[PDB]
Amino acid sequence: TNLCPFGEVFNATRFASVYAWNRKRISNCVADYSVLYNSASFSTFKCYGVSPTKLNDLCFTNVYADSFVIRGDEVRQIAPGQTGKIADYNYKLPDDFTGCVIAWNSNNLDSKVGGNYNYRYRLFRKSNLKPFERDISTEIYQAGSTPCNGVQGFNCYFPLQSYGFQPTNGVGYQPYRVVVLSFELLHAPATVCG
Amino acid sequence: STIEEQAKTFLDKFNHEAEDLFYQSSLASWNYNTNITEENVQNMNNAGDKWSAFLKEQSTLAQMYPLQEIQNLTVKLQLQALQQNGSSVLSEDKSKRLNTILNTMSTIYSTGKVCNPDNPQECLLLEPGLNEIMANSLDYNERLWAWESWRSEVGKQLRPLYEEYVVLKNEMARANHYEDYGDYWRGDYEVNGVDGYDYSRGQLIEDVEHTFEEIKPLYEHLHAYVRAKLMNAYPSYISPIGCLPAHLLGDMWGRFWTNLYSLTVPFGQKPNIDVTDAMVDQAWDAQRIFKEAEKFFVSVGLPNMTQGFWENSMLTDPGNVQKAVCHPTAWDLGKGDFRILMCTKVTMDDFLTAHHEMGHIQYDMAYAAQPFLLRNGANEGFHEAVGEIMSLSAATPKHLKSIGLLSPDFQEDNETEINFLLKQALTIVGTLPFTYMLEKWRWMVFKGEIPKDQWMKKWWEMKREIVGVVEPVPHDETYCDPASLFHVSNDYSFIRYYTRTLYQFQFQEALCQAAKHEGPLHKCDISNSTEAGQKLFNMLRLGKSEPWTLALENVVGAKNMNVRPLLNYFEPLFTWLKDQNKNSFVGWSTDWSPYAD
Ligand SMILES: *[C@@H]1O[C@H](CO)[C@@H](O)[C@H](O)[C@H]1NC(C)=O
Ligand SMILES: *[C@@H]1O[C@H](CO)[C@@H](O)[C@H](O)[C@H]1NC(C)=O
Ligand SMILES: *[C@@H]1O[C@H](CO)[C@@H](O)[C@H](O)[C@H]1NC(C)=O
Ligand SMILES: *[C@@H]1O[C@H](CO)[C@@H](O)[C@H](O)[C@H]1NC(C)=O
Ligand SMILES: *[C@@H]1O[C@H](CO)[C@@H](O)[C@H](O)[C@H]1NC(C)=O
Ligand SMILES: [Zn+2]
Repeated sequence: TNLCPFGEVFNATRFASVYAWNRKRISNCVADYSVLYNSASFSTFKCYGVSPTKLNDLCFTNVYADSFVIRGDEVRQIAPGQTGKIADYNYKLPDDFTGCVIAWNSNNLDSKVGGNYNYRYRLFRKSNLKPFERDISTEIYQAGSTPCNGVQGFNCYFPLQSYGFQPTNGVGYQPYRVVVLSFELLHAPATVCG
Repeated sequence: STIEEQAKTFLDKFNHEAEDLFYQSSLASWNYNTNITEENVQNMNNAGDKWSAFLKEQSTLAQMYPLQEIQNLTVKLQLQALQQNGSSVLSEDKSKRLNTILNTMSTIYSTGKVCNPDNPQECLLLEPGLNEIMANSLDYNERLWAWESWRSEVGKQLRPLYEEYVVLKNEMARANHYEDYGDYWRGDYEVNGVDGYDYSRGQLIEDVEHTFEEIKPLYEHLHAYVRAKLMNAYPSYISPIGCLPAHLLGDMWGRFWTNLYSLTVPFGQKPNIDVTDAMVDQAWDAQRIFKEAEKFFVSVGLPNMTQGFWENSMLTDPGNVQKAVCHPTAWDLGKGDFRILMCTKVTMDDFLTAHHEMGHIQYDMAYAAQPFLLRNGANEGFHEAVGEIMSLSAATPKHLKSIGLLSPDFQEDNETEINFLLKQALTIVGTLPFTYMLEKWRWMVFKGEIPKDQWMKKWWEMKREIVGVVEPVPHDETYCDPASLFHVSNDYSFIRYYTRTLYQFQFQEALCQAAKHEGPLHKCDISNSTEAGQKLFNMLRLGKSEPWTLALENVVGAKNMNVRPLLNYFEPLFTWLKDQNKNSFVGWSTDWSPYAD
């Protein structure tokens, strides 16, 4: 007799940076997805592999809530079969991804005068991220064959870069808090339904 | 693995580090311009040095990566503008001497005042004081008083400073592997790396000298008419077969002849087109003005203003609370932020200027997707020219009747078009010989073809021959006349204003032909035509990422800069002037001077 706590996922005051992107397991509850869709407070709400009217009545054993903060024009990089910095080097959805994507405008909160530098993203990595992989390593990127030895310099870069958010930025720039929901069916019985 | 991978990695690191600092530096200048306080000065000083030290720090690392081993052109162009080290190549001692002379001439220009001998306690600056006297005064001596006094005081101060300025800028370009410093300004039009589009730095001089030969048939008859009309107002002080006096040209330097339109108007009894009295009765304000301007760029297909634009932009003078500079400037701060700073008054001129400052914004929003170093005009003359073709669209009687400003029954005829073109002929055509003259003078000074003692001697030989303007009083070698001008002493290359003219009419003939216009070009309007906007938007988004010779071929269908649209635009005027000038002498001789009797 409990509602799935999406209240603390969406209305939380602080999310993770895109490399720090936080996973929260949701199970043994009953979720109402209609209040999400019928709210009409969300800028971009899209589902893949399942219709929003179908998932209202249906039963999935595992629901993962992946929340993070990215730039407006980079929201379209979250989807199956996409490229770019956020897709390859930060957060990667598989091509078979069955979940939904939620984005709303955070400009009234995250961005502050003079910029908020605590939100960061990984600009360089030696290879592309395999689906659903969190790598928090701060290790210096190596561009050439010159040994870095953990100090910046010529052809050695620090991979974590921060997004400046100033409330006066253009709308595409302005921060969106993206929450990616994943859905699977496994050998365990489904405790979550409509 | 190769230098190519390292370069793409460096230039990616450089882009995301630049947006943060460059936005800081521009926003600080914004808070300086809108609100002028001593507190905002340090904010602009700190944010200005942080960006100055950033490009100075990156240029040291950028020269490591040789341009020889990179086949990719778009990557190769990004390092090209980045690896040029500018003034840093000079020694640390001469480095401060350069900025000192630059900062000294800037203060002498702004704080330079003239003082009458009659009452030495009262004095006048150039702006507004001398600029208003030259325009509105019909007296010969009063116009001469402001002409001689301004170049007398300011000319003596800037000349010993300018002679050292020439030696300093040369040793900068000679270490950059340029033949002179004049080549460094011409290096903006340089194009290499593409077969058949290569455009050499020196080809510009051969091309400009060629394009200016065909304007003389238009300008000489434009001069013969102005000399004929002002001759009645100054019978003794203007010779009919001689050059015009310098101070009778309508302002201080004779740059714009617009001020002569009052006396030189072809037809006095025909009503002039002005939307001023129509707007006041309709009681429009600054809000509705740009909404009509935003409505314009939607009709051609270009995207409209952002929501954050109207909120963050200051479109009017915010009363007496804070002082601000009213010089219109289109600000691109990066990160999708775009702002227009203007002091809004109700006039036909501001509405025509409204499209201009918004024209740049339409151009900046187009290439905003390009990487940072590639964000700019394709050349230094397109960015200003794109804003000019928009003002030409709002000045046509068709567009003014579209939004309801001018009465629908306004009756066009032969006498209305000639009156309108001559205003555009004074501004657009009148400034071409002066611009080509100023650039040709600098280019011979920096190259070394003119010894230091012949500067003032060679100057007024170019005044008389090229532009047909003679000095009212002779100047010895103690005065420097050109140094008193804004662009001369402020270190800004002035060739921009010549090219934007040749480009704006090519766009005008290319875009109107895409709109399937019928009849003369000066009646054209690009409103409601989606074909014109799409053809123009192809260049707008490219920026400098492609050579300007390639991007120009898309819009106008031509690889070379040509004046043929210009003579086609004024063709109605040129046919009318030849009939009016049959009884007047065409041409001028350089032997006559007002001080030789
Ligand atoms: C967040 O708070 C608002 C305000 O009451 C509420 O309408 C919304 O449902 C909350 N979020 C969730 C996921 O319930
Ligand atoms: C302008 O700046 C001054 C001091 O820097 C400040 O007192 C004033 O409030 C500012 N004006 C506005 C409109 O912010
Ligand atoms: C140069 O590199 C950019 C980005 O890596 C790429 O988009 C472009 O196609 C490349 N140009 C050539 C000629 O390979
Ligand atoms: C600008 O255009 C978009 C779509 O073309 C529209 O949604 C928006 O309302 C327009 N701006 C204004 C202020 O109406
Ligand atoms: C453009 O089209 C609109 C709507 O048809 C019309 O009101 C306006 O007068 C037109 N403007 C021109 C210049 O044709
Ligand atoms: Zn402009």
